[PDB]
Amino acid sequence: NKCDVVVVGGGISGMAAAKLLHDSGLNVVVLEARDRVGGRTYTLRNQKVKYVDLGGSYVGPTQNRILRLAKELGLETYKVNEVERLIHHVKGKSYPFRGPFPPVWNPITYLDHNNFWRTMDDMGREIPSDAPWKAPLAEEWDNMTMKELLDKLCWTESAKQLATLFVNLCVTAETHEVSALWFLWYVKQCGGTTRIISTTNGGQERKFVGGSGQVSERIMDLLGDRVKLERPVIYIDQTRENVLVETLNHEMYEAKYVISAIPPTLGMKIHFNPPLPMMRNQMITRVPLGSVIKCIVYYKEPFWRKKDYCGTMIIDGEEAPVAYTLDDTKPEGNYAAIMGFILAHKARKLARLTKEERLKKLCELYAKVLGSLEALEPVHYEEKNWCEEQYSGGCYTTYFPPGILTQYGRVLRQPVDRIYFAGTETATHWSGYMEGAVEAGERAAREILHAMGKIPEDEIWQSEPESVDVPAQPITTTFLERHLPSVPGLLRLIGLTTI
Amino acid sequence: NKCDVVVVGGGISGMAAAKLLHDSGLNVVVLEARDRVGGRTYTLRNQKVKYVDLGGSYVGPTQNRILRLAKELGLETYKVNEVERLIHHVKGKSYPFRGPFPPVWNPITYLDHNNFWRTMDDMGREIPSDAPWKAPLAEEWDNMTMKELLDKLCWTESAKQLATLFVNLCVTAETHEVSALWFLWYVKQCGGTTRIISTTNGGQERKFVGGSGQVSERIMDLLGDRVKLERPVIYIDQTRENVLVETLNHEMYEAKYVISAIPPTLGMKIHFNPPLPMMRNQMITRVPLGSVIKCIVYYKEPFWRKKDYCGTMIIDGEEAPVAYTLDDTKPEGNYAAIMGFILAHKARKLARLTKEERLKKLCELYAKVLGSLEALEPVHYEEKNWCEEQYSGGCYTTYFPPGILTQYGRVLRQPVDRIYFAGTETATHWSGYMEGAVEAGERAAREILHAMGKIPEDEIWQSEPESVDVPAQPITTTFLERHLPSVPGLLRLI
Ligand SMILES: *[C]C1=C([C])[C]=C2C(=[C]1)N([C][C]([O])[C]([O])[C]([O])[C]OP([O])(=O)OP([O])(=O)O[C][C]1O[C](N3[C]=NC4=C3N=[C]N=C4[N])[C]([O])[C]1[O])C1=NC(=O)[N]C(=O)C1=N2/[C]=[C]/[C][N][C]1[C][C]C2=C1[C]=[C][C]=[C]2
Ligand SMILES: *[C]C1=C([C])[C]=C2C(=[C]1)N([C][C]([O])[C]([O])[C]([O])[C]OP([O])(=O)OP([O])(=O)O[C][C]1O[C](N3[C]=NC4=C3N=[C]N=C4[N])[C]([O])[C]1[O])C1=NC(=O)[N]C(=O)C1=N2/[C]=[C]/[C][N][C]1[C][C]C2=C1[C]=[C][C]=[C]2
Ligand SMILES: CCCCCCCCCCCC[N+](C)(C)CCCS(=O)(=O)O
Ligand SMILES: c1ccc2oc(-c3ncc[nH]3)cc2c1
Ligand SMILES: c1ccc2oc(-c3ncc[nH]3)cc2c1
Repeated sequence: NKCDVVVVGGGISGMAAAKLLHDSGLNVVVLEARDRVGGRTYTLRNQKVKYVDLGGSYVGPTQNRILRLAKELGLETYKVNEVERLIHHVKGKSYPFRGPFPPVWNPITYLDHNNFWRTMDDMGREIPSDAPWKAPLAEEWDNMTMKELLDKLCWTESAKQLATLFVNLCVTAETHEVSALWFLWYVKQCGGTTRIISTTNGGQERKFVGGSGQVSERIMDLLGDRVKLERPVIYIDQTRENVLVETLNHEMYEAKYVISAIPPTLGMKIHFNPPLPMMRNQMITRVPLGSVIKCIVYYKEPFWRKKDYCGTMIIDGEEAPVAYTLDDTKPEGNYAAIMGFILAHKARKLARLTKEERLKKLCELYAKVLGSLEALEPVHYEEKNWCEEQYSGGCYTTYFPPGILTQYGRVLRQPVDRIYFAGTETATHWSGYMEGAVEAGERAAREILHAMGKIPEDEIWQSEPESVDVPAQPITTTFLERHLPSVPGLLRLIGLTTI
Repeated sequence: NKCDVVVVGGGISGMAAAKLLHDSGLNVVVLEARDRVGGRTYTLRNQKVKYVDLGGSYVGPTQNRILRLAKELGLETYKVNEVERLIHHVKGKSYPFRGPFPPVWNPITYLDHNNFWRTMDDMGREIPSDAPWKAPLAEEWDNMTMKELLDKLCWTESAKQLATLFVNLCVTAETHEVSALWFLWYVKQCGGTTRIISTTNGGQERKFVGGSGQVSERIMDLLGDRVKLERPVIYIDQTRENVLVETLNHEMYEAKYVISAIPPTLGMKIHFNPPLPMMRNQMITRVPLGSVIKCIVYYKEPFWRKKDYCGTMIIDGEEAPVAYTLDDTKPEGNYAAIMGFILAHKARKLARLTKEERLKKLCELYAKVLGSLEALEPVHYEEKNWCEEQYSGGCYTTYFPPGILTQYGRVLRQPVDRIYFAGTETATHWSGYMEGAVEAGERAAREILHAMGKIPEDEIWQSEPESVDVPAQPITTTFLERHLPSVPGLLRLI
């Protein structure tokens, strides 16, 4: 089977690459391991739920590429519910609030909290989005975990605990598992702490009507039979004039170039000839994905709205199986549902239970957090544990442990002869997200267009017009937020005065 | 085609497993990815070196299983040269010394150094060899890197620089890359700090005459055509009556049981049907191997001996490519040579250079440390960079980043239906060494004999009698080693 480009992987990244290549007149083939396209996006359809996203789902302002792609495919978005109050549940009690952060009243504690978020963003501006290893203190920040950085920065337990929950929620890993340099890069390349955490004006603002899985499905429709399902790639041979790509079900494909659009560590599932160079060879053993179970509990009505709760809950505590939820009710107001994430070590701990026992524990938690016995009367339940996926490795994305990003980072998207690398991990804006997948898939496709002499070099990286449907408000601070001292800053001032 | 047990991997561990099963009367096939056996051991032969070990090489007292296996195969050991003085090279100067640790003269520094070694051994006494996630402080120690532990414990830069070299040399990874729990288990399961670092009476005491690659080659000689080279395994299907194992060159093997005798992460190279359970599926993406180039510079004579140096050098500082060396001269006094390890980030850094550029750097360093122009005149050079090996992933062994050993560690040896797990990573004594490979391969082999009803449960794990050729002497401490206070302890008395 002969073509111009073989794309390995039919998730969003590979489908976007294939689409770009196909629209340019090339012959592409997509080799997908599963019986479906979409990868870490998956939309379940049945009569009880109508449709529901079990993997990637949320899109928001500044994610202009996935928005343009989805629009061009005939899809619409709608807004996640944030009309009523959010809830911060901490030490067994719920405190309703509005805004990006639960209010903090103790003035010392307020100083510590304000300095925490501020400093994450301050450190982040030192870090180039396209080369995090070029930060001036890249080595010092990469040689520490997030846990060590939090221990040094937070002068109250309250700030340390909120921060810990933010890390677990952002990257589905524990603070002691991840590099400080990598996590700080990861937040900055999504636009910063406010953009990444928020619903209104942030990452979680919207969902696609009908599910995100339609993105990959509609591209598959346009490509017709160029997409080969149940073709896991086992072997890539670059020793001859054309590249040979072999599949597990005994098929051979021959091409000029290959795009690898799979998570970096799943490159281990492929035997290479000749062997990868040393740096990539080791890099793909060093970059695990996080751990998460996405759970959706359905109810007769969205009862929390009547208590003036929008359904967003930040839930702190070792005993809480779920640390964050959002209202997952359909835009029409039916199929009332709460979506929650079970994160990092709790995904591993609670996977031992049955589905019915996990549903029990979530309802009892929601009943307590919402102060509502109706939470004990679910009508349906769907869930997916991504830790068990042979062809994903986890979700949402790949994290870097201490020391890895500075030593091996520069190789993530470095071509290996005629293999180019897409996949959301190799993006520079919303890496980890469906937005990053589109950016990486189209950039890798244009690297190949450039190698064939079809476009000039300055067209490999291409900026994206802002969505007219999902405008981005800028992220602003107040004068007090900018200039209030940190806790040790204030202690320093007290020392000074006392002389 | 059809057999009783397929062994995936022909390193020491897979070979030891296959030999045990074959000696029991079972039909075994070994499927090996490479065009050779040995894996992380590799013995090169040519007229210039005669033979040289480019991977695993050293054996010593308490490693009784690899000693017994080798002896049975007709191999012999000889002693690594440690007659003359060792060298510590620090801030551009050489300090010769005798005994296990370089002397320290500043009294505060002496207290700090003594406390560091003693504390590593005290912590390890609380970590079970067969279950390190059961240490009373497993989570606390697992959630910190060795770098954090060293920042807490070491009150002097001198103790911290030496501890840092110790970690790099021991596990070919940076102190900030590795779990404190995991590292402290690793040293304790080799018999502690003195046992692991010593030449005389420790893990570097001896080498095999003719090279360690002969262990695997000689088992392959026994097994004949049961061993298949250039058979990378790609697919294992357990959904039927018999297990089906497929290779890259399109052959199909069928067995009642499988032994996986490869580094855990190389498990990623195989597609599984049904999918692996969740905890193993993620575990095998979380366990990289270290980074090392092993380099051997040959000379006309072992000239360091005329200066009363043994050729063992401990070399501190960023600028030194090699932090540790041993005399690699043959027992006969000929093929004079110095072996050095380029460790961790330096392996990655110096890999960009050419072979000749690395040779020149090593020779200029050894000239400075040994104080001899003769080091500038090498007659030959051999080296191997293990980071580049598709079917090893690095060397010496698999390290655990912070958080991983407690969450996933119990999954390493757990059977997956009819697949049993060997490989030095699953051993409980000298895991990470050739000794651990033998332990783990023989244990996995006997779990299958037990699954078949051939032996009882209490025969899965078997003790090994002590080698008469390489007996162990006790590790001792002095009264002052045991009771001198630490730096904060001396301070508390003030
Ligand atoms: C899983 C998940 C979840 C659960 C969730 C989420 C997610 C996920 N996300 C992420 C996404 O999804 C991603 O990024 C994407 O999807 C990616 O794409 P790509 O790159 O394409 O990749 P994939 O998909 O994986 O694909 C691949 C393919 O390939 C294949 N393979 C493999 N291997 C192989 C193959 N083939 C052949 N051969 C071989 N060998 C496979 O199968 C596939 O298909 C996200 N995203 C977004 O955007 N959104 C969302 O939502 C999401 N998610 C989450 C979120 C969260 N959020 C939260 C809330 C609150 C907060 C947060 C964060 C932060 C802060 C705050
Ligand atoms: C590399 C190396 C070096 C450089 C060095 C050293 C070493 C290494 N070591 C280690 C040893 O060698 C080990 O442990 C062993 O060998 C292991 O075994 P096993 O377990 O068996 O594994 P391997 O080998 O890898 O095997 C595997 C096999 O398989 C195969 N594959 C894969 N994949 C696959 C396959 N097949 C089929 N299919 C598939 N898919 C491969 O190919 C192979 O073959 C060591 N050891 C000992 O014992 N000794 C020595 O010497 C060694 N080394 C090191 C040492 C050092 N020392 C130092 C000095 C001073 C000091 C130290 C340390 C500490 C302290 C002080
Ligand atoms: C007589 C006066 C003695 C008071 C001296 C106070 C000692 C300070 C210990 C507080 C530790 C606070 N955390 C946040 C844990 C670490 C800060 C890291 S950093 O110090 O800013 O580098
Ligand atoms: C720490 C961890 C999770 C969090 O989610 C929010 C949030 N969600 C919607 C507006 N703010 C804020 C926040 C802070
Ligand atoms: C730190 C790093 C490497 C080291 O090697 C020794 C040594 N080798 C032979 C006897 N002691 C001691 C030592 C301490």
